[PDB]
Amino acid sequence: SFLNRVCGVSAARLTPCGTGTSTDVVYRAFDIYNDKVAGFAKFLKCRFQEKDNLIDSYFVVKRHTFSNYQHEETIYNLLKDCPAVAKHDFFKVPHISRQRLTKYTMADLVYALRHFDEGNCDTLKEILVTYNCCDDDYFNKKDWYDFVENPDILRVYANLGERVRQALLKTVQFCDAMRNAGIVGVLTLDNQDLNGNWYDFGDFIQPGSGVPVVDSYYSLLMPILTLTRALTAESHVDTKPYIKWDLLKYDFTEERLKLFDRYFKYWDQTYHPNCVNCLDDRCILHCANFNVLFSTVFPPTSFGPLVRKIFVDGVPFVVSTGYHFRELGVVHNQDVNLHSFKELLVYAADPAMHAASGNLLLDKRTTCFSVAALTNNVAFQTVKPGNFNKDFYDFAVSKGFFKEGSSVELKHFFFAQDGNAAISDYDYYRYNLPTMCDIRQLLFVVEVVDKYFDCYDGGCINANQVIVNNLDKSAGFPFNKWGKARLYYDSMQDALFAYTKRNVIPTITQMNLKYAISAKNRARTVAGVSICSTMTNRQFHQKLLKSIAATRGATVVIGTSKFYGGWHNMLKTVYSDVENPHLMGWDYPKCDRAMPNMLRIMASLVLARKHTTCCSLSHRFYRLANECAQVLSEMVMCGGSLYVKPGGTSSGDATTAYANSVFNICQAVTANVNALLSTDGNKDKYVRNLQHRLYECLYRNRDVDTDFVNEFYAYLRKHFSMMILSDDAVVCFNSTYASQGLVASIKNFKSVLYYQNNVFMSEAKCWTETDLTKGPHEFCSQHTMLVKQYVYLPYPDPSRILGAGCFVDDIMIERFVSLAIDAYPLTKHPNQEYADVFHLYLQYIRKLEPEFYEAMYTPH
Amino acid sequence: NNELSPVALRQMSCAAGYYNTTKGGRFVLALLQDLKWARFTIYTELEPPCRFVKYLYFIKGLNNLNRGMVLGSL
Amino acid sequence: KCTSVVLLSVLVQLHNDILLAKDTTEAFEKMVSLLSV
Amino acid sequence: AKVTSAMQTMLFTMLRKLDNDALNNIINNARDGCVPLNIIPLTTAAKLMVVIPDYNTYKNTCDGTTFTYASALWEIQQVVDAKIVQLSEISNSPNLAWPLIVTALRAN
Amino acid sequence: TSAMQTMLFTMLRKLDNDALNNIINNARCVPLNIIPLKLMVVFTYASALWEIQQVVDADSKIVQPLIVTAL
Ligand SMILES: [Mn+2]
Ligand SMILES: [Zn+2]
Ligand SMILES: [Zn+2]
Repeated sequence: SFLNRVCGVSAARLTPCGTGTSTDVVYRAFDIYNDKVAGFAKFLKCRFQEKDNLIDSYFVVKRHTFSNYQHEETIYNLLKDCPAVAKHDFFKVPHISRQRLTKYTMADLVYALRHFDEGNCDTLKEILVTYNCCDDDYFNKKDWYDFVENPDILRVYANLGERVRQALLKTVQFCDAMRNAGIVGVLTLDNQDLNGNWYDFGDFIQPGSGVPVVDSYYSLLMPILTLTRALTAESHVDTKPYIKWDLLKYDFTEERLKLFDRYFKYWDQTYHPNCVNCLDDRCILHCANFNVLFSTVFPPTSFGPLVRKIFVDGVPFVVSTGYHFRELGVVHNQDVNLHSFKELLVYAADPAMHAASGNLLLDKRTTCFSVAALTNNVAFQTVKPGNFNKDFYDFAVSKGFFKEGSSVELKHFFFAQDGNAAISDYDYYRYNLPTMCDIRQLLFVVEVVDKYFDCYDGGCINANQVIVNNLDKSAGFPFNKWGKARLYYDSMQDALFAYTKRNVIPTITQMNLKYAISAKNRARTVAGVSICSTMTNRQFHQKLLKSIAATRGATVVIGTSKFYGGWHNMLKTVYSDVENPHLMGWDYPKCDRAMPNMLRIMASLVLARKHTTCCSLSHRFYRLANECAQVLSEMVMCGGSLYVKPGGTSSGDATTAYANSVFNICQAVTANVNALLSTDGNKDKYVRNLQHRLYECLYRNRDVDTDFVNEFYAYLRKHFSMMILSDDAVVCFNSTYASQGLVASIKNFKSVLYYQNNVFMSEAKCWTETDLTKGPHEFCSQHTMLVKQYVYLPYPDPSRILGAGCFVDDIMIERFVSLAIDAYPLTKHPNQEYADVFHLYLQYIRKLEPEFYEAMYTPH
Repeated sequence: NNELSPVALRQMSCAAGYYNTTKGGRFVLALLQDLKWARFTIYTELEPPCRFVKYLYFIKGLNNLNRGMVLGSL
Repeated sequence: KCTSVVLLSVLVQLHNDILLAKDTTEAFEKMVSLLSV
Repeated sequence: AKVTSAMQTMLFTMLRKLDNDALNNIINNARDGCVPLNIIPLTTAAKLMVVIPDYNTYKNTCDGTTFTYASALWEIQQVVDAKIVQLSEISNSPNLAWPLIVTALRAN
Repeated sequence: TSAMQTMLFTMLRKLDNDALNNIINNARCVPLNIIPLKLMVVFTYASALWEIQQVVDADSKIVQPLIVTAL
């Protein structure tokens, strides 16, 4: 009779899914915070299903207390009007019966997409198939989950966009209903089925002055909005033709505000469609997080530099007088004159006239948006093959090398590339997709990363303080035509930097093909950022860069020469103090072509927090806008035609290494945050209190709490050490904690990368060494061997050494001396063939003293 | 089980013309007639009364979570 | 290999050596000879 | 000083191709004289270049002597490969280089 | 500009593979296109057996410096 009663007058075609009247525990996701525990994890919870064949619609019954029963009944009776509330049913012991709820709640979907694990990802497959997003047979195509391979997974995911949008609209309706009904409460993901309805009003409070706390909800749900393209239905007229947006329209500010009010009505924080109105860098990040989502509706031709026709001596040009970022909104210059050296420099770098006075182009080889050809015929570039060194190969074979089965064998070669290789390489930018970040979590992580970077000092400097190295380097597209950076630095600069704080200067960068030895035939590219960008980025950052490059014992070891025992000191430092020391590493799949825009902007902002005294807010904002327009969404001249670069790091700017270090530290910190919050707190006391206060500072506080920031920094420095160099890290983490999940494991890094970088990190490309006596397996393409002199030594791969020796490009012995210096530590390797490698080089060098090559490892 | 505000704070007396005791400096949320300005020395301007004959006062520039703590405790 | 054949599509003895190789470092000197000519 | 003279000469000689008449109308049609840089060539270009990977794309894009792109009408006037190519040759696909450059012009 | 070719020839004769030697000696019969795995040759070749389907002579006349075709 219970099954009959649970469905009174609404198509009671149900089938039991539990055990009679007994409840039905399940391993679902939840968001718990009540004065004992706080996090986003899975917990063990009388569910029924409706038969159409069966369809996903369930009657989730519960048993509660009379107090909660009446408390929920009153609020439901006061909220039944809105259509975004799941039809409830109350009767009696108290039983509350929901109706027509989906199998899985939004919380389960978000957790599955944020804690992905191919080993156990059944829930994600079930969700995908249940809503016709794909077909079950799609999962027999192993490697389906990857993003870099099988890009059709994006199409498969995008089938949930309509469901996500409907959920957002119903949530806004529910918030309006509560506010009009005078109910105050907190809004959580785990109380909304995938259809959009709501339930579980057991912790609300009681007209016209209600206020729901909806910060955690949107903050946690944000990442799933750019993944499933929830706002792709806003480009239609109202199954309809695309909106015929006027080509000349570029403001969209009113549309931005309308979208914000339609979907983020109750986000009780000022939103500035133009980020120039922001009060602090935290506000800039908060507003850019929304601009990222809202930029995926408007036509892609609106973005880019905004040009206005100005006149000089009656000669009309077409130059940019602003820019339209997808993140920082519209930005209008300030020192602009409509009538009339540095002027030439700013004007030439502008893509305005270059794209205006060029032939239209439609490249069908790639998918990246094109702009305009700069010539009549496209250009095809080729890469020559290596240059065999007969003498060295004969010398090596004479010494009994390369015998069948020998451990050392050539594996590194100069590979040759055909004509259409540069464009194929550039087309790899298709891996950079829009990404919405958890804004509150990112706002905590930025503070923690700044605390990491607190040991350094710096600020803006003049043109007589910047140190310039490698003056002979490519300048930029219009600039490489007549010289390199040396010519420009020898001509002028301070005013240009001052002007750079009051305007925006878009620039163009060339993407060539590099010619270097590697173990894979994939083409590799080197980009040269325009001189007008590096000139100012140096003045902005060089003090801090040199401060980090000359600091010893820090978390980032950039610039720490491994000679003279440096490796030993670094290894001891990372092994400062850990109860159960271990080691761990990882590799980022396509770091420079997949890291989202928000993380790069955050890194740039963090690197600029040294200017609280030298610069005001507006100057820093225009510096950020310059950086974003110049090294994030720049225009790239690949071949002989211009393309718009969707994102990713620029491999030519001097701040790529340190920005990557900031991004890596942010990834590690967020991995720790997810591991600690996702750890079931109910299962020690200090750690539980620390995670409670971590959750409070993330999703309850609205301002910095320096005390807890310091506490968490110390906690990580103690129980989770790390040694960071751009896109290359080593860890020394308390093994027992990681086993208990109190620090960042490797699956945590996997999931973080999956849901925040749109890539997949293969577990075969990351290692773990449990015996500290043998240090990290691989770091900076180096290996470590514990020898007696007892110290650690860096020894490379013998195959790479032999390959580099055999094939040397055109244009001497210094290369062999360097190889021997890097090869001396092999002498102490247990293997005999490895030891023979160093002697071969020494014997060969004489044909052209081990004490000299030993002196570079005794610390003095 | 995300609770609104457990272990809610208590009453306090303030000069005028509910506290949130933060170790990094005391901060008053709401002072439970029209009193446009309140003083504590620091001035804290107040919002229009919330009739319910007592009245409640909110400081302009208050988020939607603190209003939950203030209204939930009341 | 693909470079020695593709690079000819735009530009006979050096086909057989490159595909029928078991150790690698022989073909990687063939491609330079064709490219120079 | 050499860079200064070369820089401006590149600017001057690069303005004569701007087509002021066709550009003035589109600029003046703007609300405040600001237009996105992307749509400048899209609507004030006297030539189009189409790089094609193979014949399958050629069938769906440049079939015939006139093709419409950018909500306009273009007529092919020349085809090139990685050497001139006659439109009768394209059909025989393996005998042609992949990157065909189908230039065109705008039809008034 | 002969050092590269002499080095290449010495390396080839050092390899000592019959398939390579056969075609190298024949050149001193030359192909007209890339050897597949149909072939045009100015039947055993390159240590492989080819079945002949059609032949041509100097004046481009089929015959039951000539031109040989095989699969
Ligand atoms: Mn619930
Ligand atoms: Zn803002
Ligand atoms: Zn500054």
